[PDB]
Amino acid sequence: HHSGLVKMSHPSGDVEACMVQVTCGSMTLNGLWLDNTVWCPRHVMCPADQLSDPNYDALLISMTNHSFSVQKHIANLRVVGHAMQGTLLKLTVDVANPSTPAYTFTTVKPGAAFSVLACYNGRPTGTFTVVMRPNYTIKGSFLCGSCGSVGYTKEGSVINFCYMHQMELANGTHTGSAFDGTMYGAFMDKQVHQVQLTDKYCSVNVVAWLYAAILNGCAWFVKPNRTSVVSFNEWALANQFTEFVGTQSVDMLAVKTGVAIEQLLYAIQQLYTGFQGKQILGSTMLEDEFTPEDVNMQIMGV
Amino acid sequence: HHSGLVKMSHPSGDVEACMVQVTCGSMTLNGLWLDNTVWCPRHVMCPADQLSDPNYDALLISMTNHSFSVQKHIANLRVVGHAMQGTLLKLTVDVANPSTPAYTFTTVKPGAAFSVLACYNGRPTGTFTVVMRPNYTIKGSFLCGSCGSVGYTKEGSVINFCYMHQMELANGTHTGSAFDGTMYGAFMDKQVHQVQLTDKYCSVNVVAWLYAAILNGCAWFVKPNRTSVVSFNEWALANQFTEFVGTQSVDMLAVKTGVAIEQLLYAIQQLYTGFQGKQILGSTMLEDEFTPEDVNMQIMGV
Repeated sequence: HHSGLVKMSHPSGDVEACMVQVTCGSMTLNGLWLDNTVWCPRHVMCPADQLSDPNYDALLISMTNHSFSVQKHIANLRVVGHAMQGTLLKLTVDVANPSTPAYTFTTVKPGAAFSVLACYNGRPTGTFTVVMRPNYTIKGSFLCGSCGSVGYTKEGSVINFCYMHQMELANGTHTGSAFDGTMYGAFMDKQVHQVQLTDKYCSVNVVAWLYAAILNGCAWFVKPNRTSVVSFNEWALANQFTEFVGTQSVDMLAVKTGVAIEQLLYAIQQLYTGFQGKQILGSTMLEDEFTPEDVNMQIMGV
Repeated sequence: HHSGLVKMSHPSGDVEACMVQVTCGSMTLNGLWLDNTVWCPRHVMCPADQLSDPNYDALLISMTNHSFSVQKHIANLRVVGHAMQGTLLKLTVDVANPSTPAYTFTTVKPGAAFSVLACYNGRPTGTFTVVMRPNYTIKGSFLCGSCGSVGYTKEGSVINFCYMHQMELANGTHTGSAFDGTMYGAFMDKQVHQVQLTDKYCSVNVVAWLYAAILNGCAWFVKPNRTSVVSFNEWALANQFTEFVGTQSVDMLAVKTGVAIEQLLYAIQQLYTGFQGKQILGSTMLEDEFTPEDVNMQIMGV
């Protein structure tokens, strides 16, 4: 009856120990302290009268190490170097974080889930998980002062940082930077109207959810009928779905349930025209916020 | 468009530092290490051949301090005392947890939200948030080995522990103990069929969600019509809703939006008969998994 699915985040302690406050004049936000480096959004440099068209190159040149104040309240970290990488600053500090976890930097892909640690004034305040939408936004929960909050995944003990928060778009969704300094999607870290690409249903995550339903004894939508991946993907382009790309994680769900991917691609095509008053796992609309990995881990223990 | 609402958990670091593994013979699960005490479910004492009708008094008497092995892997903690409090063991250990947070023990009430740290073999693996249902279950995500995982709320820096995981009921929901040793509801920590009370919509949380909708510019369901609290509560008893009890947190939402509680109680009565193909915050059914506090904090910054 209950699916056994929740929105599951990584434990956040490893990352909490890396959060600091960064102040530059009238601007304050959060940074990430790893080894002798503090990462933060570059718009910490920007006076509010200039957030709509900052000249970041000129702002950077105008700064000295004194221009940045970094504090940990969970130490004052003296800045001894400063540099800009895309939309992020790299501040060099005189003390290496003694609690630096094993970490990498990676870019997250549409449909994939990651954990966010929402922070204000360098203080962690909550944690949640989101999927990167096909239009490179996330449906998060961020208020003024939240920039520099980070998103990450975890492989073993290694934290893979993938997101640093920057902006809330007009429709209430959120976007930010990867740690290579790029913004996700076509977004810019300028406080002006920006075009939003269309969101889409993440087909591989809808497939995962339908498997979750079968793993819970809910399979009324499973029929012998099948749609091929190539045929579904042509259909997807006309109906606001991502093209489906199967993975080993989806294959494990097909094996466990004995229901083939192509059967669920046909189910999705029919469900999209309407559930006809039936429910799947308590919903009367397709759910794409759980991944194949979520289902394998939370339900099957993998 | 996006509500700005997510399922938000507390940062989990403070609690991660308190989790240990407890082993008693063939049974292993998680414990909570605070000061010189380790709390864990008492069914760690129970051989698997006896989980359906354990004699816990006899099991306790049969134990010595050697009968419990406690490890931290995030130390071996030597047990120097053991006692039973309701459905929990209180193990006394020779070393006080140097990372004991400020804490209290409290009982959580139906409709209220708390954060859970899911742990296996004493290792934290994920965090999520749930509301205590009116039938004293939670819709969680727990597998074999998860018992002893804890739920908590946070007031300031003080962690209020309210839940220690025990059981998965036939319908996939979960229940456990408070730290006074009671099980929530009428449940017993015995592996046998147990009656489940009916779940209900948490009216105060539906009211909160409708305010969240108004705070997002979505107010098509607001009319001048009103239903009194007394009249709604009579109706609720016939329709599987909790009786509504207003709070200061709900009042702040009424003030901010200028929409009175009684207007939303009337809205709920009508929405319950059908949304007539309209959506509220992306849903075509009433949502009761967000609290008034969630809405005040996540949307209004309170």
